Amino acid sequence: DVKDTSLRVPPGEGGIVVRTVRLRRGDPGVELKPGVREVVRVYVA
Amino acid sequence: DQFRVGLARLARGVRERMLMGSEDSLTPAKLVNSRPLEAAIREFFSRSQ
Amino acid sequence: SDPVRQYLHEIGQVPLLTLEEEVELARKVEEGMEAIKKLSEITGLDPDLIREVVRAKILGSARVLDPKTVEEIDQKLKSLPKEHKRYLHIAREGEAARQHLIEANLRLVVSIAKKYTGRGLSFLDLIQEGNQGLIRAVEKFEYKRRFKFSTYATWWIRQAINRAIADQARTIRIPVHMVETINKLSRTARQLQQELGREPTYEEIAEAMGPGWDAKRVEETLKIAQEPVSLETPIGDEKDSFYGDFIPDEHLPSPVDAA
Amino acid sequence: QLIHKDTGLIKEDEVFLGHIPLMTEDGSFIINGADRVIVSQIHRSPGV
DNA sequence: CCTGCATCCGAGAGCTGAGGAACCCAACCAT
DNA sequence: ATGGTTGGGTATAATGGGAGTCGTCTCGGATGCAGG
Repeated sequence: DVKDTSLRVPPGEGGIVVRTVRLRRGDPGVELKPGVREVVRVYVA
Repeated sequence: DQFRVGLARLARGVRERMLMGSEDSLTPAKLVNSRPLEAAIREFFSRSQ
Repeated sequence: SDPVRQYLHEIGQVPLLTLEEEVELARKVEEGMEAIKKLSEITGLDPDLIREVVRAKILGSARVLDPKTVEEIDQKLKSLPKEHKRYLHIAREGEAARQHLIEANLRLVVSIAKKYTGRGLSFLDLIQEGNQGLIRAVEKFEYKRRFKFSTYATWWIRQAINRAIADQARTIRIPVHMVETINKLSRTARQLQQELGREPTYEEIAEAMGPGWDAKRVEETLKIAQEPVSLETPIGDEKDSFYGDFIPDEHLPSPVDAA
Repeated sequence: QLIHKDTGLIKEDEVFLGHIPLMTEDGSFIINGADRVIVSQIHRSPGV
């Protein structure tokens, strides 16, 4: 009873993944908007 | 200028707290409410053209 | 234009009261209510219906139950031999006194309501809700206790204004108790920030609130307290882009799905 | 400092007024994690 | 009585692309 | 049958607001006032 909502590369983009950042609730200095559990960022070169 | 606008709002709040409150037991920390000053500074640095 | 100055002018066009007039009017209202209940017992009808018809006759033809039935009952009241038309007279006098008392005390409402601006209700809405509270206070006042009318009326005016603010300030209605919970949470967080030198965390707010409060409950309460944003919020320096221009529709099937 | 007009009692306290953004070495600001510049404005000078 | 002439108000001002502040108590319907 | 939500009440006395906006240029009509 789950469905795909994954993040994908938009048309005309791409490259090499150089970095990833994961911010979770409770980490020092992290201010996530209410309701958000975690944030994942990917840097592609 | 934005700091002055926020400080004026804070002064208005402090005056209302002075008038509504009791003069017998009062300390500066209870009267001063810094929410308008922070609001003004955020407004300037986030939404000013 | 500027309806605030207009209303203030209409308000100041009525003179204030002295203690003699105020106590006289309050006594007249009380005797009018007693006369109304005595008349209801004599005629056997409901106190509410008789009060409504007497008020209709006092206010006159200007204020638009129908003329047939009110005239019928008003003539039935004229059918009383004696010592009962007297009760009718005191009822009418008490209703006139009620009107005069409300009109004279309308200025206290404005004085009280001027301190609740900037909380999601405009000044004139606050004034009107304060007027409703004032009418309540006139209804419930008791002059025997030798208390000035403003002392009792201020409580009811404040109650009306606060209930109106908690009822009509948000696009999504939130129950009154949980509005008080939100306000208490905001006050607690503000004092915690003042003492801590930085924004508190959810755990500290939960600890400061007391028993039965944890970080998840604080998070949910802060989540529901978010106000909706405008679909017409401008985006960019030019007046050509709005917020709602970026929000797609997910309900209607796409051509691909239909095919 | 809170002073009584008639009594003359004095109560002094240090109040936390909030935060003020700091300008970096090169002359920009970090607002919500983004780099920003405040642009100078030109306007009619006050006077007669 | 007529006429013209200051005065005031309201509606205009190119296209495309990108951009983000009281509290308490008591009862009553919903589920 | 339990929280969730709604209504009523608080009694010294209190009785007319506040942010603001001044760097547009034109045009066409509606309108009130000057003259004869």
